[PDB]
Amino acid sequence: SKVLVLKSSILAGYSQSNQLSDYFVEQWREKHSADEITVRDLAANPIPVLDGELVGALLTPRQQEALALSDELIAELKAHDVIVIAAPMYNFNISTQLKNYFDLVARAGVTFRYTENGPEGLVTGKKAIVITSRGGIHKDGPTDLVTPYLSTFLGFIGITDVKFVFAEGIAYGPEMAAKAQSDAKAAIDSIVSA
Amino acid sequence: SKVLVLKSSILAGYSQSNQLSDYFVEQWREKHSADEITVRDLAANPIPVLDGELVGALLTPRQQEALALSDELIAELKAHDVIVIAAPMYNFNISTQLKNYFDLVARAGVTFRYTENGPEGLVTGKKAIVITSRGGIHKDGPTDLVTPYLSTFLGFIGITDVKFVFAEGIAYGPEMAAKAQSDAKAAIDSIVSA
Ligand SMILES: Cc1cc2nc3c(=O)[nH]c(=O)nc-3n(C[C@H](O)[C@H](O)[C@H](O)COP(=O)(O)O)c2cc1C
Ligand SMILES: Cc1cc2nc3c(=O)[nH]c(=O)nc-3n(C[C@H](O)[C@H](O)[C@H](O)COP(=O)(O)O)c2cc1C
Repeated sequence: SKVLVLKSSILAGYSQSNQLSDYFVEQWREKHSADEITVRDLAANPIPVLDGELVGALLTPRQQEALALSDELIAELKAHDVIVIAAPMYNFNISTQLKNYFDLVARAGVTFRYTENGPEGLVTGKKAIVITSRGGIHKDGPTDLVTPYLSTFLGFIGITDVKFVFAEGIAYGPEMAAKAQSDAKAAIDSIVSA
Repeated sequence: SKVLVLKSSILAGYSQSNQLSDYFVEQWREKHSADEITVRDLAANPIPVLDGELVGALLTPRQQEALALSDELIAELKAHDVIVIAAPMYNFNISTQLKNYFDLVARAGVTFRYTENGPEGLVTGKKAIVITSRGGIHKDGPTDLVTPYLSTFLGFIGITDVKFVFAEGIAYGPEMAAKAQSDAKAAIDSIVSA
């Protein structure tokens, strides 16, 4: 199998979601050694913002480049089986770095199509894992719109099989930060050894 | 009073939410002529993406400029009474243009502060109006995370008094597009003449 890892934190090597993504990779390589793993860091190698000129490209030099970057990202997504998405929460949303990727991957006739019975995703047979870190504690509450957003967006393009790994309470001190890292690594181990 | 209008569509003068924002302005000037109205188009005059270097600024030349742009935006927000936010839905989220504004307005000790009983907003006494356009029909359903996100983010910074104006079904043909424009202008008239 082929595993794609999407990093989106703006905190570099201090990132909680990056360090848990690197723990998922290390665990997958030890348990599955032949599988090919691709890491794409959307903070270190940023995707442009979807503006008026790019939504026309989906042509000028810059439209052409966005179209080809789009096509690249989509072929990469479709090439992989297991899609690991690091989704830190900033200001109640996902990171802009992740959002810009989504905005180039969502393409009519490519990653979804219109049907009589509504849009249907075209990125099929994938298993996703969301690693989502938060300062506070939102899970199953009204302030977590990241979780259902992710479900909705991934579901739209075809990715219905999504498992969530939460690391909450990071801002609450060393016992709660360690709880969040221990409970997210335990969740990660259950997925890697299922 | 002072009314701030935030445009965030990437569709320019073809924008549904821009044309309803311009209808709100025209209606407010005719009904309230002395009130000062400020329009800020976040697509025509973009706000940078929050990255690692900017989240440090909140210093390098570019950190200094982001800090001053932040301070500007926040003083502008706090200067106005009535905050009109055009929030088109792209890929189940708000526009990146709007998100980048939020990411520079949300500042600890400035637009919210930490308390014993949780964060509290510091932008007080405001009345917000969200004009939110969608191709499809999401209202009160599980695919509308934009509405509760907006409530949550605005509530966080202090803006608890939010009225939503929906323009849905834009993609459904001329009768449904006209329904959406007629029902959003009627909603706008009820707010302007309350
Ligand atoms: C710009 C910014 C905004 C934040 N917003 C929120 C938030 O809305 N809710 C929350 O619970 N924590 C918030 N946090 C804290 C992050 O969610 C927490 O630090 C998380 O570990 C980030 O993952 P990361 O280290 O992989 O970037 C924010 C942090 C940053 C830097
Ligand atoms: C990049 C892009 C993505 C879109 N995503 C969605 C969507 O997730 N859900 C929806 O119902 N409509 C969607 N639409 C349609 C817009 O919501 C609809 O055109 C709306 O009128 C946009 O407001 P605006 O004209 O002010 O930009 C999208 C349109 C664009 C351009």
